[PDB]
Amino acid sequence: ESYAIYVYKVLKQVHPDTGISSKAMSIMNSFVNDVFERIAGEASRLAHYNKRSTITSREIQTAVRLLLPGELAKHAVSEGTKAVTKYTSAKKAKTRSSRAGLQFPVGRVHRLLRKGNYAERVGAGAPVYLAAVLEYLTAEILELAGNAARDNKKTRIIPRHLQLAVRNDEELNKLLGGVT
Amino acid sequence: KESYAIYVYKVLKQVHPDTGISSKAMSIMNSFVNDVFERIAGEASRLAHYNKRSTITSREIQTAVRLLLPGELAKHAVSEGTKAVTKYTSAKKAKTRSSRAGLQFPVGRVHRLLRKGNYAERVGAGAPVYLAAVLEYLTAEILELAGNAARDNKKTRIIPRHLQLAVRNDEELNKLLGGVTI
Amino acid sequence: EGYQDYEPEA
Amino acid sequence: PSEEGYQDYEPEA
Ligand SMILES: [Cl-]
Ligand SMILES: [Cl-]
Repeated sequence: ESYAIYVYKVLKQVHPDTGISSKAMSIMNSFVNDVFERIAGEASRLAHYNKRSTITSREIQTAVRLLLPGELAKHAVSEGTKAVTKYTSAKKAKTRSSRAGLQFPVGRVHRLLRKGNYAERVGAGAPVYLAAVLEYLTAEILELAGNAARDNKKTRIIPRHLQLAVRNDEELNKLLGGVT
Repeated sequence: KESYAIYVYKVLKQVHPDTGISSKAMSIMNSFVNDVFERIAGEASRLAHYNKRSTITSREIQTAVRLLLPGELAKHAVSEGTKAVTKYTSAKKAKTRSSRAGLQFPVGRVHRLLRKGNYAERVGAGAPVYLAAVLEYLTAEILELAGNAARDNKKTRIIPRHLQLAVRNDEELNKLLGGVTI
Repeated sequence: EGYQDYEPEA
Repeated sequence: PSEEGYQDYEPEA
């Protein structure tokens, strides 16, 4: 699965004038995919303890607290909770983008959770929460990688900028250092 | 052939108050609205026929929308249509006002076009309200994204390539556009 | 009526 | 991974 269009949208928010090379985008895609897979796998395991074979935002949140190190978990939980609150708000938004305040599309995350057969059903809040978590991590990595590119006197993020940015951040290194 | 241009513009000023649109881009917007209208109405006609219903109501419009629109787009469209019909359906009959539906798209015009198309023997008053709301919602989505594409391009007006790019990069809108034409 | 205007582009 | 150089230089500048 390719998140490239959404990675690119997030990049334009955090570093409007910075590009990203094809190989750096591939690494970004692998990071998002790896985090999705591990959150979904933990959430699926957690769902067995409930009476209903359903992935809800509660299992996503618990999975995020297990998987994300240190303050990454605190901020991801804040982002996922805020997105679910906004998405379920009584005042309806007029567009999908305005409903959750996100760049990552809820429907794509929903389809990926359903495709993985993580449970019999996927609750309406779970893909919103997970999309917000993936967006938060993507924004964090791209912010740091774009800083590394600028310090390297480059106008595009290349793989060594991503590798340096992840390695030099203790929490991101724990989360991502095993991704190949 | 029907012109929704006046209503497309009204929606454009809601989502991007300071963004214009060219004449050729408005023609593409108008063709999209007509294409979606025809596809939804055609499926609604089949649904009424197979269910032995002489009147198309919001029920067949809603089912057609669910068969045609994917993902979050379908959820929003159903929410928009259901909300408009509920608001429009006043408890006192013969006191209806189009203004109650809360829309920019013309309920009465959509009713006349549904009647003209001979999709069923009769068309209930809720069907054009629901359909107008869906057409307006899709217009708002496309104009939002196209206007974002124009803004990212440092343009103050939407041109055709902004519309095409906005639809192409939206998985759900791109899927829908592929189903309104043969 | 006062039809709104779009006109050509670049 | 070397922080400098062009051993893996990608096109598009
Ligand atoms: Cl849920
Ligand atoms: Cl009706």
